[PDB]
This record gives sequence, C-alpha cells and structure tokens, in this order.
Amino acid sequence: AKQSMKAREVKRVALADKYFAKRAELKAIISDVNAASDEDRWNAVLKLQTLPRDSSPSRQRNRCRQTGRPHGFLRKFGLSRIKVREAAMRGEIPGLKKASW
Amino acid sequence: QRIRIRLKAFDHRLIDQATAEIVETAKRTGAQVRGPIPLPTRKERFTVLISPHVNKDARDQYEIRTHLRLVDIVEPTEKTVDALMRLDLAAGVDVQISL
Amino acid sequence: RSLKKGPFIDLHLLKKVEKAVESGDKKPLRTWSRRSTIFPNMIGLTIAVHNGRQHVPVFVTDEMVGHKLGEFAPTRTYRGHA
Amino acid sequence: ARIAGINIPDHKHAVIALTSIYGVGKTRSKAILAAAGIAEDVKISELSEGQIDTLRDEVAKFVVEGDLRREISMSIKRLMDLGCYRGLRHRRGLPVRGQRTKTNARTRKGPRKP
Amino acid sequence: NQYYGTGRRKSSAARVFIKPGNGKIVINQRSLEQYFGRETARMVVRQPLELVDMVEKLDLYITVKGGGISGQAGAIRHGITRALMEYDESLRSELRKAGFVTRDARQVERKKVGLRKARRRPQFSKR
Amino acid sequence: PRRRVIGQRKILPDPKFGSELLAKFVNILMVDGKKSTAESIVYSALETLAQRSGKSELEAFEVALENVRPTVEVKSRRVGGSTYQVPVEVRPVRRNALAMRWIVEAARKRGDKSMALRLANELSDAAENKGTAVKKREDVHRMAEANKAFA
RNA sequence: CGGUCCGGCCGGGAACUCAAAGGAGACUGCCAGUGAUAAACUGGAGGAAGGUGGGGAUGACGUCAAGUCAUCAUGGCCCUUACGACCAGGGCUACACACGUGCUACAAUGGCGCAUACAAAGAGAAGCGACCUCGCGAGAGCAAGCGGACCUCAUAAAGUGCGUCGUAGUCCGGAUUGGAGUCUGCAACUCGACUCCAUGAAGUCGGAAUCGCUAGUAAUCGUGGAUCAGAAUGCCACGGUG
Ligand SMILES: [K+]
Ligand SMILES: [K+]
Ligand SMILES: [K+]
Ligand SMILES: [K+]
Ligand SMILES: [K+]
Ligand SMILES: [K+]
Ligand SMILES: [K+]
Ligand SMILES: [K+]
Ligand SMILES: [Mg+2]
Ligand SMILES: [Mg+2]
Ligand SMILES: [Mg+2]
Ligand SMILES: [Mg+2]
Ligand SMILES: [Mg+2]
Ligand SMILES: [Mg+2]
Ligand SMILES: [Mg+2]
Ligand SMILES: [Mg+2]
Ligand SMILES: [Mg+2]
Ligand SMILES: [Mg+2]
Ligand SMILES: [Mg+2]
Ligand SMILES: [Mg+2]
Ligand SMILES: [Mg+2]
Ligand SMILES: [Mg+2]
Ligand SMILES: [Mg+2]
Repeated sequence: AKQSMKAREVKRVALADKYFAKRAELKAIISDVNAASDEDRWNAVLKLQTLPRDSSPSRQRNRCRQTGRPHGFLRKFGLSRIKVREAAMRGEIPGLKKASW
Repeated sequence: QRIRIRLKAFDHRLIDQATAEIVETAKRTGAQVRGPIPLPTRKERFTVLISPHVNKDARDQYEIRTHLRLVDIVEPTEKTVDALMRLDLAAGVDVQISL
Repeated sequence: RSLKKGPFIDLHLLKKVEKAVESGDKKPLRTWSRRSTIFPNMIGLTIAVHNGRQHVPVFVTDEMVGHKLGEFAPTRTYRGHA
Repeated sequence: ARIAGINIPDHKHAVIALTSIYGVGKTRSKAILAAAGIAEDVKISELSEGQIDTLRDEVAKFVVEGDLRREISMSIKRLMDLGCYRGLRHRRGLPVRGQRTKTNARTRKGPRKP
Repeated sequence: NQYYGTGRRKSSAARVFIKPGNGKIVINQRSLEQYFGRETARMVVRQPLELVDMVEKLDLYITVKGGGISGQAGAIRHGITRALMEYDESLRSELRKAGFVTRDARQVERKKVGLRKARRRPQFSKR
Repeated sequence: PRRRVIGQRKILPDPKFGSELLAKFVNILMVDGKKSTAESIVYSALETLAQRSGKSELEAFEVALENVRPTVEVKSRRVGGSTYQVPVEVRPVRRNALAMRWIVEAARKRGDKSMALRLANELSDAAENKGTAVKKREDVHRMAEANKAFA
C-alpha cells in the first residue's frame, strides 16, 4: 500500500498548482533580456529558490489513480497497465476492445 | 450561410443512425443537406504487459476507433436551426456545430 | 554545462559567505550545497561541504573559482579490489 | 615541403595534407585554404613557394603543433593538482566524463589484466 | 474516347488512360525516362505493350501515388493491363498466360510482439 | 520439407539482354537487396570481357560458365556412426547454381580495385581454364573420383 | 470542359484515386483421372484470389509446491516514542574481473562534396509550433495556423547523375580526452541530452563453439509512438529496396 506515498503525491499536486502556473512570472518573464540584463534578473534567479522545494510540475511522479503504482502508467486512462487490463476486460472502458490487425 | 456539423462516436452504427436523424430532420424543414461524408477513422492503439511481474514477451494489444461524420447545411430557414437544436440522441455521439 | 545566463549559488550559502568575509575567517563553514558555483568572493575561507556522511573541509584557492563545491568532496569510498 | 607546422606533409590534395599538422582538422584546413586563396584539389605538388609561406603564416594564426600540446597537457596538470573529481579520474586512469565503469571502460583502462 | 484502367501494387496506386494513335508515354507530367531512372522499371512498364505489340499505336497518360519505384512500376503495369483489356476485351487470354492480369497481393508483414521483425527472432542461447 | 513439396518461383529476364541465367547471376551477386548496384557491376564487368577479350556478348559468358560447372558431387550418408562420401550426379539447375556461386565467391576474394574488373578477371581466366573457381571444380571432382568405390 | 499569375489555383465536374458504410466473391463449387459405387488425393478450366488465399486474435484436461504477499486483495506472524512519519545530502551510475542481449566498425557493392526522385503509419492544447530575422551549429527572437483528410511535427533514407579518393591503419573507423557553448529544470559535481573546434585508441572479418530465417521472408534503409520537464543503440508499430 504505502498510503504515505499517496499523501506525498497529492500534497505535491495541490501545492504545485498552488504556486506554479500562477507565479511562473519569476522565471518565464523576468529572465527575458528585454525584462532585465542586470541585478533584476539575478534577484529573480535567487528568489526562485525560497519557494518550497516542491511546487514544481517536475516533481509529480504521476501514479495510478486506484493503486498508486509508479510504473506502467498510461496518461490516456490515468491507470496502471494492470488496472486498465482488468477493467477493459470487464467492459468498463468505452470502445476499448481487443485489437487485431 | 453554411452550417457545419461534425459527429464523433466510438461505434459506427450509433453514429450512422445519428447522422440519419440529422439529415432527414434537415430535409423535414426543407433544407439542402450536403453530405453526409465519412471522414477517416482515427484508431488509437495500446499495448500492455499482462503479467503482474517479470514477463516481458506476454502482452495484450487494444484499440479505440473514433468514427467521424461530417454534414453541411446550405439553405437554413429559421425553423432549421431550432429544428436541429431540439434533437435527442443516445450518449455515444458528440456533436460540434460550426457557424 | 549551465547556461551563461547566470551562474548558480544558493541564498543561505551566499549570506553565510558574505558575513564570513566581513567577520573574518572562522570555523570551517558547514554546508550541504554541493551544487553552488565557487565565486571570487571567498578565496581564502574554509568550507566543509557534505559528502553523504561527513563534511570535507576545502580551502578555496583562486584556481577553484568557476567549479562546483561538490567537485572537492568525493562521495564514494574505494581503494583497490584485492 | 615544410610549413610553419614543422612537419612535412606528402604529395596529396592540400585540404587533406594540411590535416597532418597537429591541431588542424578538416574545418581548419578549409579555412586556411580559403584565406590563402588556394583551391583544395591542388596537391602539395604543383604549388608555388610564394604560395607555401602564405599558407605558413596563414596557419601561424592558430594554436598548433607542439605549442598546442603544452597548452593541453598543462590544462590536464591543473586538474590533476587541483584535486577535483576530474583530477582524481585523470590521475588514476578511469573514464572522466561519467561513463560506465562496471564494464566497457577498456579504452581508458587499456587491455584487460586478470 | 478514353480507355481507363486502375492498377495497384504494394502500396502504390496507378490510373491509366489510353488514347488511340500517338506515341506519348507521360507519367505525372513527365517522360518515362525522366521518371524511372532504373531501366528495370522502364522494362516493367513496357511489358504489356510488347506481346500486345505497337510501334506508336496508342498514347498513355498515367498518374501514380504511394509506394516506391518497384511498387509504382508494377501498379502502372497492372493499370495498362486493365485499360487495354477494356480496349480490346479479347487480349485477356494471352495476358493471363503472361501473368500480367493477377493483382500481386504480397504485402509487407506486420511486426509481431516478442519478435525483432515480422519473423526474425531474438538470439536464443541455452544458458 | 517433410511433407509439403514445393514448386518453383518466377524470375524476370534482364532489361538489357533478356536472359534468365544472368538474372540469376545478379541475384547471386546482389547483397543487401541492392539490385541496381549488382546490375551495374555485372554489365560493367561483362562488356569489359566482351570487347577486351571476347565474342558476341552473351556467348562470352557461357563459355566461362561451362568450364566451372561440376558434373559430379559428394553427399554423405550415415551408417551407425560412420558417413560415406558417396558421389552423386548433379542436376542441371544445381550445376548452374554451383558454377555461379563459385565464380562470385572467387571474384569476391581478389585484390584488384573494382568489383567489376575482379569479376572480369575471374570470368576471363575461367574462359582460360585457370584461376580458383575452376580449381574449386577440379578438386570437388578429385574428391568425387577418390570415393569412386562407394557408388 | 472555360479561364489562369501555370499552383487544382479559380469557375466547375462526381468521372478516377481515396475515404467508410452496405453488398457481392472461393464452396473441392465445375471438368477429367485415381480411389473400396467411399472419404479424399494429382491435374485442368474460369477467376483478383484455389484447395486453411496471407497475417492476427483465439491456448483443451493438466505439468513444473514454476513466478508474483514490492500492483492489488488476503489467513497467520511481527513492529506500535518505531520495522510508522517529515526533511537535506548521498546512493541505486562504484570496478581487479566473468557472462547474457544489443549498437558502430574493420571499408571501394565503399568514404566525402554538389545536384535530384519515390512512402506508409502516427502524434499534438502547461501541446504541435510554420513564415521572416540572427547564429558555423545546437538554438534564439517575433509570431500565424491547428483539438486537426485543412495547421505543425516533417525537404524520408537507401536510390540516380557528376566529381574525387585508388587499397593505405587510409579522405576507413570515431572510441577517448582538452577547450568553447545551447536547452530543459529550484538545481545538470557525483550523474542529462545535443552543437562547434581540436584529439583520432582498438579494429584489416574474429578459437572451441553457437543463433535466426522457407517470400514480400532473410538482409538492409529510413519514419513514428508510449513512457516522458529533459533523457533510447531498448520496446512497440510503419513503409522503401529486396
Ligand atoms: K589534424
Ligand atoms: K558511471
Ligand atoms: K499476507
Ligand atoms: K543520487
Ligand atoms: K545496444
Ligand atoms: K555481444
Ligand atoms: K582518419
Ligand atoms: K521526453
Ligand atoms: Mg518525471
Ligand atoms: Mg550515463
Ligand atoms: Mg521492413
Ligand atoms: Mg526482449
Ligand atoms: Mg462515382
Ligand atoms: Mg479455432
Ligand atoms: Mg516455489
Ligand atoms: Mg522467489
Ligand atoms: Mg519480498
Ligand atoms: Mg532524499
Ligand atoms: Mg539499476
Ligand atoms: Mg584495410
Ligand atoms: Mg514454417
Ligand atoms: Mg544502418
Ligand atoms: Mg523507430
């Protein structure tokens, strides 16, 4: 199980849309040569570090939604390979039948 | 003007009858109906491991086919638009209208 | 390597080093930040950088400016096989 | 024929023969012959001497032959005495750029001794 | 009138129109020698009009799509065959014996799971 | 091939001449499915034989082909743990195949510049009954008439 | 067919390719011969296809106390100021060696330079990102279009034509290392991918032995996708030559 891993993951998700995709302006914009070429850009580069170590979209492991498995993820369904198979055979994923071409 | 209707579905019989329901209800208000045209179907494939552990060559291959139909209406009287916006089809069809 | 658009150094290390060059050299400055560029500002001070279990002290000469701190604290122990 | 590059390249096309000069590859050789106004399907034969030292001090504009070797080796000595990570790998004989060392480091470690 | 034929090979598709009484072979608004640089493709396209003989007795306007050189050449052959069969209706019997009428149905085989190719198997070793 | 006996597969003639034999030759010379390369090489070598040392341009090939074609072969047959080398007659098509293969493999292991002129020398000396394709034939024979008692 | 700026680009056409729904077609159905008046075998015709047309999915009763308590679920056992929980740094990338599976080579059926042909199948909104300008280049700036048979990824490579190299450890090979950079990312020391300049190991076809493949197959040449901020010689797919 390791429920605590799921807790870590959901905390990272929430805190990450908490800060970023809202305050990306500290790097996406102020780094521009047209924004600064001097102490302003340096002050922004150092300000980007006091935001928590989380809150980056680059720290989500993107686990399964039912069992929380790290590996074998499928972005289309949000499930691991095991769960998409066990649910596809039961007939719950629409339109997903066995392919043979 | 022209009004354009795009129909997407996961099976072809439901979307076939949905396109019917559209194109005769368009002729019911006496309108010219261009189509219906089958656009190419988009089939997305997936390949999964089927053991819980350590069995790399044992796999399953699934696919989802999306069927696409297009219909254009080129002589809309006012009783054609409402006459198309009142129509009841089962849940498998997604319609997108374009003015 | 990194972009020329700004070298990297942490905030806590930056403040610790400025206050240590104002206040005269001191204890081996204990740090964990192996990722920070060595600046001209601390030639002469002794920084004890973490290597996983210990803090290896390094005395910064002028040749070290531009390198990272972690380059001067090896993380793995190994001395022959047999 | 001798150049400022002290070596003596042999009688083949000039763009290839000037690469026997240590520190000059193919791009440098093309730049050399383009600044000298010399085509590069010309041999070291069939060439003037009032065309050879225009090459000689056209190539004198680069860091070349033994003076390059010194520049390289002291850049290695620097690391080897700095005590850095690249220095530890240079001073010992293991790959420096982060390659696998469990297997397949035979170019850096030489033929295998059991 | 136009006499028309459709021909297909591995992944190519060729449509062929033949007109009476002139010598133009034109494919994709190009000569035969401009299009097919390989004389084997040039030979394959002239095959059906060698038993069914001509000097310059019909001109043919061809277009092709898909595939490579051999696929397009074979598609054009098959299309010429079908077109001239619509033209005469009784050149069929000797074209059957030449093998020009059968649509070559060899398609490239799919790659299969666990295999490096359609049939090439990974190197096995006992231990 | 336990049960399913096989027929044959079609082969095109050659654009330039209209031969099946030489079309077999370029399939045996082709490597990696590069047919254009092999056609180029074989035309380049064969004209190089014809007007440098030679006849009407198809005859000059068959005269070198006949003098390397073997007439008898060795095939081995097991006892209970012994295998006799029994000499056997070679069938026509296998004769042409063996000749073409030996010519190609002798031409492959020479020391000259092109492949066309390597092929050229080998075919020229096969016309003169020397080289190493012809001696391949000579010693397959030698071994066949050494085991002449096991017919 | 008309017109044209010579591009299906406009009028226009619904023929053709194609798209995707429906339908037809192959059944030893037909004709000979053999066969136990058999079931079936050889051959022929017609036909796009002939004898299971090609490929796939489909894996009987059971075997190996085979594998997985680390996907999940679960009987019993064990921990409960720690075998639970949070954080920073490190490690999973170590290196005397041995083995398995791959990629690149040892060259002329080739290497390099210039010119020029012919694909299929896919993906895309915190996404794909054109045109133009700057940079030798990786890329940067500006910014259109696209939830897509429309826009982008994206100018396929082997191939063909011309020139050169002329059998060399080479104009083969591109490992290793030095310097200078780009981009993603809080952050590229340990430990990322890519670019430029320079460096140019081994390697000249591989012992005993051993593997795959019966036709669009083997061999070879490129393309795409999932995972994914970035990071394939792996995996899963696609066509070309053959
Ligand atoms: K050089
Ligand atoms: K390593
Ligand atoms: K349990
Ligand atoms: K680590
Ligand atoms: K590999
Ligand atoms: K290997
Ligand atoms: K070289
Ligand atoms: K990625
Ligand atoms: Mg990630
Ligand atoms: Mg690595
Ligand atoms: Mg293939
Ligand atoms: Mg495998
Ligand atoms: Mg029609
Ligand atoms: Mg069955
Ligand atoms: Mg067990
Ligand atoms: Mg076990
Ligand atoms: Mg366990
Ligand atoms: Mg940690
Ligand atoms: Mg590991
Ligand atoms: Mg050699
Ligand atoms: Mg078989
Ligand atoms: Mg290759
Ligand atoms: Mg690929």
